[PDB]
Amino acid sequence: MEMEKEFEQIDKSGSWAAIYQDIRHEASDFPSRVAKLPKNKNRNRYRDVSPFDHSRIKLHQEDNDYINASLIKMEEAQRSYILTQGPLPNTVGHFWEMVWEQKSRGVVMLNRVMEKGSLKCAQYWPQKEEKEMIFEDTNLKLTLISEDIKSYYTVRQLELENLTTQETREILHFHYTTWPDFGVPESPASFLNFLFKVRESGSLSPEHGPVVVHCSAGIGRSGTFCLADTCLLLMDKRKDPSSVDIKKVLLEMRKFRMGLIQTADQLRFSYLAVIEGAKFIM
Ligand SMILES: CC1CCN(c2ccc(N)cc2Cl)CC1
Repeated sequence: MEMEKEFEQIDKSGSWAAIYQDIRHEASDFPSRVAKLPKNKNRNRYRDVSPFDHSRIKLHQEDNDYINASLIKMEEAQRSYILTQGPLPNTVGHFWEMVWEQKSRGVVMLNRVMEKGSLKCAQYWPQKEEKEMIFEDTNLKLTLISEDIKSYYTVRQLELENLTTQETREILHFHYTTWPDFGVPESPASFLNFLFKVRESGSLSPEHGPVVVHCSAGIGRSGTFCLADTCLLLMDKRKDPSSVDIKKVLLEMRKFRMGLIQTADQLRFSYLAVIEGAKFIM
């Protein structure tokens, strides 16, 4: 079926939970043996969220190459993403090592450091220009260059230096600051405006490594971001845009990381975002 009328049909029939459970039942199951090794217990934020072996990002380090991060490679859309958990106190150096080694330009953050009175991720970037951060375990230096605070999101320019080679690179940090502590946004308008700002920066383009995107576990809000982006790109590329099937795209992405889209409300919000976004594209 088309999207906007399939949407109204699920609303009127109140069957979002059944649609979402079907997706959970059909989703791929692949091994995640490296994630479950005992030496990696303190590298995982949640015991039930792990990267598959076949798609995990490997750190270029012979001691322990493990990080909780996955490469999502969308063949028809010609778009790749790295989805990862919010960094832990003991994995902030690994996080920036990954950014460096994978040649990413942009980092997309969809959570606040504290939500619901608990820490959802480490303070992994510097908050003042004159107070830079040094990660001694991976030999990197990170400096805040500029910060632009808007009503729904903040953009930061960061400088990452490989201290071993003295090479430097500019990284763009896109921070969506207004996702509610519970549920999903009432309108997709600010999320779509945010998605277009990331696009306009060049961070998603093939001339760079894959964008790094995260929330707390790296599957819910993060899944919503890449699902909406890929579906809108396919609607632009194809002769028949009504042939884009959001459920089929989500199952394809779940071949590369488990659990993408965590609730039936997030599924409904993803439909809403693609529907409204398709009108603005033209
Ligand atoms: C990193 C912290 C930074 C402050 N954030 C924040 C919260 C609410 C609004 N409106 C704006 C922002 Cl910038 C929460 C997480």
